[PDB]
Amino acid sequence: TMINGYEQSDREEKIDILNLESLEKQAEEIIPAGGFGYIAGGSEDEWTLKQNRMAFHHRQIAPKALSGIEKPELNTEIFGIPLNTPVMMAPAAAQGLAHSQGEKDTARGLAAVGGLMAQSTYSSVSIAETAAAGGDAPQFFQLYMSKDWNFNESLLDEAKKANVKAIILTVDATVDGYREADIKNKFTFPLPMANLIKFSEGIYASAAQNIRPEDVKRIADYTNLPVIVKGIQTPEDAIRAIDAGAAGIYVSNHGGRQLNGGPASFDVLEDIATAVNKQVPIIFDSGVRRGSDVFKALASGADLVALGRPVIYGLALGGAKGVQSVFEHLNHELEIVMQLAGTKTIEDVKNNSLLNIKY
Amino acid sequence: TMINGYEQSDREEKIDILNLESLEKQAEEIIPAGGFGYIAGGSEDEWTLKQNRMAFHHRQIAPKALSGIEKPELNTEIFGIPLNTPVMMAPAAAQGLAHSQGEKDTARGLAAVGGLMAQSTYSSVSIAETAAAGGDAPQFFQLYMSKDWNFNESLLDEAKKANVKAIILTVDATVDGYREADIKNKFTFPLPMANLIKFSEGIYASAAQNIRPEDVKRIADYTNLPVIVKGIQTPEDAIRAIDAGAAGIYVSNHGGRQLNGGPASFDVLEDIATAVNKQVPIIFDSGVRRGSDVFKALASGADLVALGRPVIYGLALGGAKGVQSVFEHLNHELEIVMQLAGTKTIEDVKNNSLLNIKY
Amino acid sequence: TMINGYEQSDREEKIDILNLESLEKQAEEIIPAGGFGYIAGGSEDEWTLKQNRMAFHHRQIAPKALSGIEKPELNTEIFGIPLNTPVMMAPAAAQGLAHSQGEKDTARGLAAVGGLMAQSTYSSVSIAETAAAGGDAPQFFQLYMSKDWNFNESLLDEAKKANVKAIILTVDATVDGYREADIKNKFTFPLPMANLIKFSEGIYASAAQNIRPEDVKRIADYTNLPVIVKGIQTPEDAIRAIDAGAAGIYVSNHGGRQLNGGPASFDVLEDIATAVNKQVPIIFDSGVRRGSDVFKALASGADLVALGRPVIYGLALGGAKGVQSVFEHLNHELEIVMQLAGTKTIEDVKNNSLLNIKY
Amino acid sequence: TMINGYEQSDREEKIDILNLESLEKQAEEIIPAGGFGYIAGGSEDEWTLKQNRMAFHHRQIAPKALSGIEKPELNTEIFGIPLNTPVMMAPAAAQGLAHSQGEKDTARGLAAVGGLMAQSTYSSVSIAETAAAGGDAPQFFQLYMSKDWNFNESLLDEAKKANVKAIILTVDATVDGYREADIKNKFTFPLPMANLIKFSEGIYASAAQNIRPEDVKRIADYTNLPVIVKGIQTPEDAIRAIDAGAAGIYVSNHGGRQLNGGPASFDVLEDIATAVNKQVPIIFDSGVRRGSDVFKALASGADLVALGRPVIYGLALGGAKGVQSVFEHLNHELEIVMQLAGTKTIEDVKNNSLLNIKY
Ligand SMILES: Cc1cc2nc3c(=O)[nH]c(=O)nc-3n(C[C@H](O)[C@H](O)[C@H](O)COP(=O)(O)O)c2cc1C
Ligand SMILES: Cc1cc2nc3c(=O)[nH]c(=O)nc-3n(C[C@H](O)[C@H](O)[C@H](O)COP(=O)(O)O)c2cc1C
Ligand SMILES: Cc1cc2nc3c(=O)[nH]c(=O)nc-3n(C[C@H](O)[C@H](O)[C@H](O)COP(=O)(O)O)c2cc1C
Ligand SMILES: Cc1cc2nc3c(=O)[nH]c(=O)nc-3n(C[C@H](O)[C@H](O)[C@H](O)COP(=O)(O)O)c2cc1C
Repeated sequence: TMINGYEQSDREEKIDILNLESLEKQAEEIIPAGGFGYIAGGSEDEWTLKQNRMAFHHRQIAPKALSGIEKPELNTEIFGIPLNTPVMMAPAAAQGLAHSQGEKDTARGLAAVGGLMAQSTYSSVSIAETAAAGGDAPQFFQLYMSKDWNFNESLLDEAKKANVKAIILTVDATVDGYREADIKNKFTFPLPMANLIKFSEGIYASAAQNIRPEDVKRIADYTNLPVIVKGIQTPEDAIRAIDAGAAGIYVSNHGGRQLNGGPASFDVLEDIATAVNKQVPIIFDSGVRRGSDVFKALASGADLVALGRPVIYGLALGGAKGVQSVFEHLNHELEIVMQLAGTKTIEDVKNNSLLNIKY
Repeated sequence: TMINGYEQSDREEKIDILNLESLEKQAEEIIPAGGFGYIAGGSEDEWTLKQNRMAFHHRQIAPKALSGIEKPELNTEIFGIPLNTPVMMAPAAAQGLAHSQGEKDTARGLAAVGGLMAQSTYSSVSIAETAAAGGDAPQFFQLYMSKDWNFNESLLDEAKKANVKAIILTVDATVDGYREADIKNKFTFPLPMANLIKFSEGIYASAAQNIRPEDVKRIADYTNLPVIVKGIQTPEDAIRAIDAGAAGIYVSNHGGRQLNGGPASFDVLEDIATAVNKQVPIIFDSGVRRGSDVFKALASGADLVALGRPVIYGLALGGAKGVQSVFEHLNHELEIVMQLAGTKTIEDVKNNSLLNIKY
Repeated sequence: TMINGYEQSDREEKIDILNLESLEKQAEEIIPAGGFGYIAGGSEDEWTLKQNRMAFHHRQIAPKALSGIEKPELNTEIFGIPLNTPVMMAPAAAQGLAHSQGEKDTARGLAAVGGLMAQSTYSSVSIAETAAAGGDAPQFFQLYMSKDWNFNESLLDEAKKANVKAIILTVDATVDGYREADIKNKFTFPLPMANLIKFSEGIYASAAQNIRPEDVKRIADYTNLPVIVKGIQTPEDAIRAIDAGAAGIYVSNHGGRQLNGGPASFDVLEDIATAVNKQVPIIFDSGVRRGSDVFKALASGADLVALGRPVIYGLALGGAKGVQSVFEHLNHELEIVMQLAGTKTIEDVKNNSLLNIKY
Repeated sequence: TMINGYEQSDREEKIDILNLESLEKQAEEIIPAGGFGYIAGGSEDEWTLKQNRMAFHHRQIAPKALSGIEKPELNTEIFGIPLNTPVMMAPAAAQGLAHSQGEKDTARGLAAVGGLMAQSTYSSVSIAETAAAGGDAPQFFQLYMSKDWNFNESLLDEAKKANVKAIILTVDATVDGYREADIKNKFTFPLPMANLIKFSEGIYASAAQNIRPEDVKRIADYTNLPVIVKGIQTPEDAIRAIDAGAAGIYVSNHGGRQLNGGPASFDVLEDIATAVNKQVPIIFDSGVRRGSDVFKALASGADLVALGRPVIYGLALGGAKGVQSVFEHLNHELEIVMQLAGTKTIEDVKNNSLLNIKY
């Protein structure tokens, strides 16, 4: 399939996954060079991108002897919504760069593993189509605010009509990071932005760079849904968001694509969780690839753990069944760790105390 | 020699050893690719495998000036049993992957250097044959528990009949780690499991994933032998094992094959030893390759130091005499360190205070 | 253009800059080998050169959520002089090695972005020509003291006549560092030193190796301009300079060209700033290449941030417009960071608290 | 020149030295493979060899602003003996491996720069010839003790007759380290041991492995010379040596050739110096190659700084004039650092306070 001379994947098949990191070298044979650069890249020298991986080495999981547990269970809840896994899809623009079906194959994959999907404002496919593809699989919607509230109120209405269970407000992207891969490729989006086209019938730069605490109160009061602030990297900011009416905190550095020279996401998670003190659920992302990565995030104060790039690569390699493969593989790796660590349930993982030796 | 199309080594000869690490590149020319992958591999990205080596850099041995010692002695005891060396063979499944004689050549090698051998439940050769090959060389037996106690009680009987002096209960392998090399090779064991075949006349997944402290009391009461819990990586768990009736603690992370993202074995040894406070002997393994590695383990709270992979490589390269070469080489390296450090006996090494500079 | 068989650049054009580090590999295709070695090199094994880059990893910038700022402003002042950017040109000898126009194209570049230029005593072009090229763009003059005060007083007079707004006294170069690249190239300056030729009508070794605190008082009293001591790497020395009559402190290790085995410039900045306690403005250089580098310097106690090598490379690649490109690129990168960090103005960046996690 | 089929260097010429590290790659083109391996090698995996270099990164030299010093002076004294440099020749066996003249060209080199030479028991050339070649240049003699005191007393007599000013007792080599290069090369010394041949007319294994504190008292009482214990790596051992009658402490790990897994020599220097509290002079070696290395050793508690390998390489490349070149080059690098650091004399370097940032 082509769209303005860009080759999109049409694959639909389970994929043999060695691990999630190795999906990147595999996806690069099939995703056009400019789109691939767009997905894999981070900002400046990609130091924060690299540290997002390294930082998991900063804590260690104790093997547990004589636990008396078998057959660990991945099931959990958020805002009373049941999930089969604590692993979820992070909001990710322009999945049409990977596959002709784009976000619809993502939604089907997530529905297949009973996991949570976050839709992006900057989707290749509209809110209604993506929610329709997912059936009754729970979805969140991620809003990029306009200076224009007529636009904000229209997308929130479309989201409410689609039965989304929460709004993610993304606040760490008021401007694009300096992304060298997009500059080298002279990359321009070859396909359209469904939700923007639709507003237009009744990029980062109408968006709003100026975002205040009153804007969280306002979205909460309009939607009457739980609102989650995404991009938090400090305790003070988690407190400030809860004070303004947030129902959750999404600890993220946008996969190292924004403020390069900021810390690895993992390294600020426990501090934020200590400040939040279980007042609201916490979602965590940026650098998650192995079962041990997920275990450590849950043990450090996360309730849910989101991936971005590994899923987009799986979407290119296998469409809906590709996405499914990604979540099944990470679930497998996480089950192994939970057994060896003596954590029966996801609540046991959160109560687990990590070692802090310096390597 | 062949067995279901798998080439086994028939070599029997002393081997020139530069060092134990270099045995891996040498063994790979002769062990079939899938078996080699099975032996060399660790779990996930093998970070814990790598750290098992690195962690020895975390403490340093003081050269001692004017010690007034010569001709250091490697002799020691466990449970009143005399050994010529504190270096022992860790329990290791399926030595038939390296050599037609498998565990029998291992047993002969260990008998030749007056060292202790641990037999594995998942041996290529039965308990009785392995004990027969070793003559009067002391051996331990390593049990993988079944949900079925009729099976546990049969292997413990076979072990008692073979004059084993202790039981090792291995508790860190209730499920296989995620081992990428076995997945890449599509590796299936080409040869049988002697002790299982024998039960069947009157893999990790009858075994028992649920292991409790009462199961240590039970094995001790049945066998009336000392029981050693293997896979301990925390002080709390060493205490919990002693409380349940363990006669020893085997500090091990299974050579980095299980819970990847757990600490290097060496890094938790001194803490465990401080908690144990010489109430019971301690065995230590995972990453041991040089004389200084052994010295540091003994100085940090070990009574015995076990190897796995370096011996299996030596078995492939030289059978019984190959195994012997491995233990003679490590003994040489350890004698040098003991002389330069001013430790006359193995008890002097345990009383040695290591430096803790950060490199 | 040639001068004693040395090829000089004549280019005049905007340059596409991926980033400032990548200018070095680009400049090397066009600057003759010996001149290139002179510019890129540091002293001994260049460990201090390398650490000047690494040390920026020692602190991290917090992304700020819900800042309520847009359109950050780069404007600032020193000694009441308005600048469009806190990024300035460090004093740098012999720009004729890069371009036929030398320091004149530098001056024009800096005037184009409304930034501050420091002239060097060891210029290819005289004080008067360089100041003439810059028009009304503010410039400082960097003095290398002679044992002969008749020479000092002549250059300070030439500087005063050119309307320079301050004197930089450089005290970290009483002897050349051991620079291996100059030894390998057998490098001899192929072009003359304008300000020295001019004195001679009415290298490091008349200069003065013995520099005292009375020499700062003396230059201040003669010129009646603010005097800034450059090369400070300790709090005690910043205090000693202020005590002797310095109006500013220039934290610098001369781009790792002098005392190899001394600390990275960044690593002593906050200590010096704590001791100085805003008594005088602070200029910072050595290893600055990205927006995050500049943000971190300002946040750690700098008022201005100077570059050397990246500008010289830009001068070779594009003359006046090349230099301009360098400052526009670093300004862009700095604007992005300021937006994501929630710092509206340059005073907000100085009030920003950096994270101190260990990587 | 040949000796039992081994090619020896006959060169006599000043050598162009980029730096001391680069002498190793240059010497390897001319020294036969087995001899080269003997000189360059360390023990086990050479980790301690590597750290001897790395550890100099653990402290940093402050550039000093406004010092008011010029023309730094390298002159010093030990036991009232004047030297032109604090850089000295460490005792080094078998210099005949590098050059037909062996230790005689070393002695002439050291006499040319007014530096101190240590002779080795295991010299290619006798005590009397080496002392004769050096003229009135001060020399020390390094004793390897025999179980036989008739041998000890004969070499000490030969040393006293040669006007040596002190005895070094080397105590860190009671057995050879495990040196892999000598094992790979099947290396056997192709030339004789002059001082042993001479005893025989009226390797490490008659020597004495058992060395006590009474043996220091005994050598001091017999020779009536100052006795220096070499190989000290702990404060306790420096105290124990002073208690037994040592007149100096030689902090050394034998260039990383002995106890691999022991600390870098530099890392224990300040502790030893704090314990010694200037009761006796301290000599320091193992990993010294740059001016900054020497400055840091002096600043950390050394009185003299010895080299081994860099001199042996220089002896191969240029004989007497080669050795001279090595000491002149390191003197140059040290003069530069002393000027930039504001240390006029060698006593000023010892009073210098190093920075301790972690890199
Ligand atoms: C190609 C791509 C598009 C993205 N689009 C969005 C987006 O529209 N909204 C958003 O809030 N975050 C976006 N992100 C950030 C992700 O939500 C998430 O924080 C990140 O991808 C997690 O890091 P990982 O890719 O290493 O797992 C995007 C990330 C990628 C790689
Ligand atoms: C090929 C192989 C088979 C093993 N089989 C067993 C086993 O059957 N039982 C057990 O308790 N440990 C087993 N182990 C773990 C070892 O007992 C030991 O902890 C490990 O090999 C030590 O690390 P090293 O190989 O670096 O020395 C095995 C290890 C290897 C490499
Ligand atoms: C080629 C070159 C010439 C220099 N000339 C001078 C000079 O004449 N006076 C001076 O005070 N500093 C001089 N410096 C040091 C710079 O002022 C500045 O401290 C340094 O270049 C900053 O490090 P950077 O090049 O990594 O940004 C020079 C540096 C270079 C690379
Ligand atoms: C080839 C060689 C021979 C040596 N011979 C002796 C010796 O006979 N006696 C001794 O006390 N130390 C000996 N050493 C150790 C040196 O005295 C010194 O501690 C070491 O070479 C310093 O480290 P460096 O080579 O990195 O500078 C020798 C070292 C080398 C490399």
